Amino acid sequence: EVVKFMDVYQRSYCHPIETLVDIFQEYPDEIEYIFKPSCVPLMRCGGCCNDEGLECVPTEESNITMQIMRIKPHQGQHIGEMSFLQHNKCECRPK
Amino acid sequence: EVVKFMDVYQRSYCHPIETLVDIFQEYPDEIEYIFKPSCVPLMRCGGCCNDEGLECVPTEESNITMQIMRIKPHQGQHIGEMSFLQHNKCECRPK
Repeated sequence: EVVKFMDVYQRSYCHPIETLVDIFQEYPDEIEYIFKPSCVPLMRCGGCCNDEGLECVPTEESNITMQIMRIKPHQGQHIGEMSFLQHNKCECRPK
Repeated sequence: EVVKFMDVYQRSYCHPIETLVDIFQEYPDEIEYIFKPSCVPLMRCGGCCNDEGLECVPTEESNITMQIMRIKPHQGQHIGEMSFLQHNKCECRPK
């Protein structure tokens, strides 16, 4: 039941993890529409580095395409494809 | 390779997801120790709700105990057990 130190340490260290990301934060110019779902699951760098001076960031990226409902509030809605950036590799870098 | 609408929708909707959480956030009054790792993997509510005016919050929680390296700068460091809250169930609620 107690999680051992090296297990915690390896599981929390800087790496790509599935992250629920707000579409409007990825597409801030999309101001006249809302989306369903409003967030999407994306592999993104997360976790911590050995030193608080370091930052967990991507070194390899790729795209994925998802069907998202685009909604013009009270006017109409259409299911279309949208592309999102994912992170394939991360490392800890000075900030 | 296109993620289908109902797949994206079910995967992103409000639910417990592994989240890398800063220890100092969980223990904000801490002024003595720093921690390694500085973050821990915890099941936490995440994702989106049908109504954008709602937020994903826990309805059921439980503890997990992890071995953390507790460091007193210029004095020493000790592996000790620390507890963290995890979220077992979530629902969308008025923020």
